[PDB]
Amino acid sequence: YAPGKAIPGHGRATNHYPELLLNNFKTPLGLLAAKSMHILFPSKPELAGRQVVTLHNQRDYIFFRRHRYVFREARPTEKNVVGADGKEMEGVKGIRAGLQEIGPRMTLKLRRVDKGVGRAGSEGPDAVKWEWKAKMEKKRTRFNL
Amino acid sequence: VRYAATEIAPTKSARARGSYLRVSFKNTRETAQAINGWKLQRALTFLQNVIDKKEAVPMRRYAGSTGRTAQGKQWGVSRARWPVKSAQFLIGLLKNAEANADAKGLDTGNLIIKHIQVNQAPKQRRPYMSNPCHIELILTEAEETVQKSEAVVR
Amino acid sequence: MVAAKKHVPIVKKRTKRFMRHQSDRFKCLDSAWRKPKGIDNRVRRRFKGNLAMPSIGYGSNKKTKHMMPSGHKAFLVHNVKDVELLLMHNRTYAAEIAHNVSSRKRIDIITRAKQLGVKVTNAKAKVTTEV
RNA sequence: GAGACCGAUAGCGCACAAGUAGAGUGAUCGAAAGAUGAAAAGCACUUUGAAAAGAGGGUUAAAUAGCACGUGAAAUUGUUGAAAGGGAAGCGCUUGUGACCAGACUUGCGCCCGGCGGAUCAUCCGGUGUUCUCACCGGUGCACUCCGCCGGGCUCAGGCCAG
RNA sequence: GGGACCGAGGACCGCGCUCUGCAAGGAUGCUGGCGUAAUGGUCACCAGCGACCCGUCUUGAAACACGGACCAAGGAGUCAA
RNA sequence: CGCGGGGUUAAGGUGCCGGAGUGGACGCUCAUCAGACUGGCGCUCAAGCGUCCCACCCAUACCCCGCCCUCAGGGUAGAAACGAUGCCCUGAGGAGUAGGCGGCCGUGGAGGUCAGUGACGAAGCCUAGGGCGUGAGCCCGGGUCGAACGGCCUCUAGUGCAGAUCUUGGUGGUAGUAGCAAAUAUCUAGCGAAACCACAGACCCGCACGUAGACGUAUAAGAAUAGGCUCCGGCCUCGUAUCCUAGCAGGCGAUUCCUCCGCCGGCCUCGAAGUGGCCGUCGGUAAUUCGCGUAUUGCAAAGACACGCGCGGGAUCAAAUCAGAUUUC
RNA sequence: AAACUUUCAACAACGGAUCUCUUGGUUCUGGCAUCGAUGAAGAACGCAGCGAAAUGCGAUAAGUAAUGUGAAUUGCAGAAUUCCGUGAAUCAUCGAAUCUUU
Repeated sequence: YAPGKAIPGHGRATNHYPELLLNNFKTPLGLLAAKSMHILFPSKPELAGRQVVTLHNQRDYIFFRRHRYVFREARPTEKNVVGADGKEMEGVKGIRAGLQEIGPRMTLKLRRVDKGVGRAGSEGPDAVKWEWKAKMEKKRTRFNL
Repeated sequence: VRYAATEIAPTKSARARGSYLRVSFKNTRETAQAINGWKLQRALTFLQNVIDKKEAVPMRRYAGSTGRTAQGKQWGVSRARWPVKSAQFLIGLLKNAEANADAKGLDTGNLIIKHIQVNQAPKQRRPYMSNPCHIELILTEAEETVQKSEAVVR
Repeated sequence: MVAAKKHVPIVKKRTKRFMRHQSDRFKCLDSAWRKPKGIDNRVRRRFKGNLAMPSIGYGSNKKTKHMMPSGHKAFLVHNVKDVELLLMHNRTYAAEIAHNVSSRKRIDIITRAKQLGVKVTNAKAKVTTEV
């Protein structure tokens, strides 16, 4: 956890509703986590204030960042943005997004999913929906998302 | 509590290292201190104009009275010297960091030398002792500024 | 009402440490006190403006010796049986879990000590709260 | 075959290339030097370049364990941040300023009603072990007594500092 | 009459008195304040006062002299009769 | 001469440095380097000298209280409300080289024990963290780390370092200096020691923050001190004076006054190190009298806006240093 | 202003202390008695695919024979070499041999 002040060259957020970039959620547990993060925010973002909240899942670690952006023309020494699995993003060649951090940098890792409000509040045999154990990360290529 | 100033993103920086390099530690340290904080192309031109003789390197801490010319007027130091080999090693590490930034996907026209550190390497056991060094430089991109949007009313 | 006992106010005659003479100048000299043995050593002769030496007049009151600012005395515990020895001395002693005690044994000690009414100085050790 | 021995500046000069490397015409003199990881799985491949070198990337539980390898002190050095100074610095006592850190008593008991459930309650029954008169089980029920739990009501006791 | 500093002890016992209880073998009573901080600590700096460089040796005493670039490890009243 | 708090003194002092009297009575002394119960500044009806009187300042000294230790005296069993090697009461004392005695801390290993800690993390190390002890030291937190370790009662010793022109290893200033020398006549590349060493001689984007001592911090000739002021009546030891001083940290509406203050323009004034007067505009204005609100802050101890000082980049003028590079409000 | 000097903190160096380990040393105790003209101790030169060191061996040269065990050796390369066999092995035992120059 680092507050916005700690980040060098940072900004102050406004009251606009941000837009969500929930990236790389494939597992049903990951879909549940993505939906749980999605319901916390309003569905319609105020696009006048270009503010983006990013929750990017990589190898079970959810990196949370918050930026403000601007769609600018590329400086003539910048390269065109490379697309995923194939270069030359079609349509935005020469157009690039400038980003400035306005929010905290944090890292999350889903540890437990419970039916009710914590362990005291979940009652039946379906009390805990999911529990993280270290033995599930015994292999470095096994991810729960 | 107090939170330390977090590091810049690894997608916005490029690091180069050189270890157990056979150049003098003091001259390399002074050369690295001269180019510290500059833009990348300016440092390229300065080191290439100190490899072939036009421009001077001032010495402040490890300063030996060798030359006193007008080339130290721009630095305010009356003692100025021209190390050559340290310039070649710094040039090699600078193009190494340029290749690293090009491979990573950074704009190479807005690269600035965030930090350059010269540490002492183990001494060469041959009473005459050699003084090798380690060099660790980190280039970053120029800080980008985004214009805000006006707040909405409620 | 649960605190330490009623005790006389804790008075420390000196809060600073007695540093060894010339130990701030030499890195080979630790700051632990060594009595100067030289004849002309002005610390030993007690000249004005020099270091004081430790004396028995600096001693603490016997009713508040070994006592923490809370009023309890520290009692080092390594297991649950050790905190059980403070059943009848909950107001005079506080539990200090040893540095080499594992996390689960620390949880056992903290839980029992709370039930016995014994304060734990290092209860914020390698444990955390789960809801 | 052993030891109240020594544990890599120790113990034989020598835990390892040790009477070796090396010195002296010769007789002779004579070192320093142990530890990756459980397993080499000892870093493929892409990309700088001429390096006993890097950046990505990979193996591994871990590579800030990469044959400079367990841990990794101090002297001494570099980068960043803060403060002070230019006719010495350093120390003792006492406030102040700035920054950082901690977090004070661990904060309780007793009475009065109503409901519920257990018992050491029932001169209830049966069983077990005993120090043979004390404990422990199983089954009955709430007339009395005693414990708890829940909902209300009240009183009291509480750590430190000022006037 | 005004002011300062202090409150050691911890059931009763004693000497007493102005004796329904008291100023008589050591402070209680009332009110207020205290947890996004009462109160501490560490580092750096400034400020007021103070302060000859350590060990050894000689001399009535000084004064000279000797040793001290720094750090780590080793390092000297032992064992027998 | 234990560690503290308060009070009072000794010797010595009370012009400043310097805490405390420019204290009081009586005389003397002007010295072209007086004199000081002077150190410097400095002092002359003293801050010098002689006597006398009063008040004041502060030592680890004296007195009262608290606390530590030591010594001494007393009490304690058909046992105690604490290991009789324990506890309780009382009094006095506290410098210290060579030297003597006692207690206690720490290190390696051994026997016993803690049914001790530990891969859910031992030992070690680092640490602008928290405690305990007079102290040697000990305990805990945070980080690193990866296989052993600790307390207690006894036993045992190759058991505690600041120094020995100490041993071994590592690392410095000198110093990128002297010099290019064995090994590996100047300037500039590359290489590179040794002696010695206790310490020293105007805009555009983004970001950030708001007093060596104010509380009425008001007051202008000079000149003399065997005289000055003045209204020409007179006045003077006395600045123990003059102005100003009311309202929610100071509101509203009146009644009522043209009195005061403040801001801007005109007329002039101020140079010595720069300012005030007059007029005019506007705003406030208890000299007098009221109706409203001031409370539970309960007996003294984090919102918005505006204005500034700054930065990190961009280009805007005017210049400087070395058309083209850097820098400056 | 900037530069330099000093102190503190984080990180990165230098260096190899501390901790833990140990196919080593050291001291004690017990059984036993065995070098050489049938050529000893010692010195030298050679022998392997890659052998730098160490070790083993001697032109039968990292060894031959005999016995025993029973399926390897091993860093890389090679074997049509051996697996119900008188038979692998950088194996052990060891009574037969070979044993260059000194």
